[PDB]
Amino acid sequence: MAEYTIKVTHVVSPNTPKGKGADFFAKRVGELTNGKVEVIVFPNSQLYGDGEEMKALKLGNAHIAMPSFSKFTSLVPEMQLFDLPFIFRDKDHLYKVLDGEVGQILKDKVSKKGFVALDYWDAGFKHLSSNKKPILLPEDAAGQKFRIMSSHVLEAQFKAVGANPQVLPFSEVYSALQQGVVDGAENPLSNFYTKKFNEVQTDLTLSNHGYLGYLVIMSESFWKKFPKDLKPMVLQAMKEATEYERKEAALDDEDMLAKISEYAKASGNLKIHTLTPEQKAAWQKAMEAIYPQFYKTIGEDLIKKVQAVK
Ligand SMILES: [Cl-]
Repeated sequence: MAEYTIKVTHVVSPNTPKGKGADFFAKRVGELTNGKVEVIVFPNSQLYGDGEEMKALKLGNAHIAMPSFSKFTSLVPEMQLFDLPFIFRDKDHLYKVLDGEVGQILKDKVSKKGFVALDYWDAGFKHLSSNKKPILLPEDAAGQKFRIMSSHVLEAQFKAVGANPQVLPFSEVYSALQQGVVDGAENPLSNFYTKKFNEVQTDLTLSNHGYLGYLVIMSESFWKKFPKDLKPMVLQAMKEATEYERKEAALDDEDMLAKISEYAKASGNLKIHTLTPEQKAAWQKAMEAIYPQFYKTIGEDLIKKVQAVK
């Protein structure tokens, strides 16, 4: 019935803001094209995972993806800017950066490496968890193995507090925590609960120590070939979906914290720790110390532009 089909691939649960956003995109394309185009969304790495999605887009075997910033850092080193610990003060700060000058500079870089860069999507600020002991101060992280996404900034960040970071694809994280391959991880609350990382960690600290978000991209050769008269509807669909995703993400921390809290009370197998300002300061000092290592590959003046956004 559909004359054309589009394959979206991502690594998260459909129950997250990002997953709901992809499904909303898919639904709106269908409606706006009166059934001529059908978008099929493969979540949870069903079609391609962290390690395979990029090439897939290059070759046109997948059409649309929404990778986290860290996932771009081998193609575009500067995207590591958004991984720096404590770089974003809050969501107001974030969105002024993402929908402003710096956001555009990084889109443009991705565009040059052969992807069609569209909009930024939100996950949330990241939190430390462990199976070994409570993480209250930098001191506690020392000697522990942590999963990270593939980013030199994140491996520097954990090295700075004496931990052992290890890159693993998102789809392997639950099993790796369950089997002791790593002691802990850092996640936004959205991924922490929807992937059941809560069921395989004994301690969660609301550290808010770094940010995780996404850049929607499309396959350049898919887009080159896609029919000119149907492109406007795809683009409108995505615009609407971006607005919708960010609304779902605003709700998300409160909803997820309630669910994680109920799980901890009912199961007795998770303690949730909040930090004192004293504790927060110490995290900021230890983790920001890494910034100068990255003036060369990210750009000192780029980091300063972000810090200056009021
Ligand atoms: Cl909250």
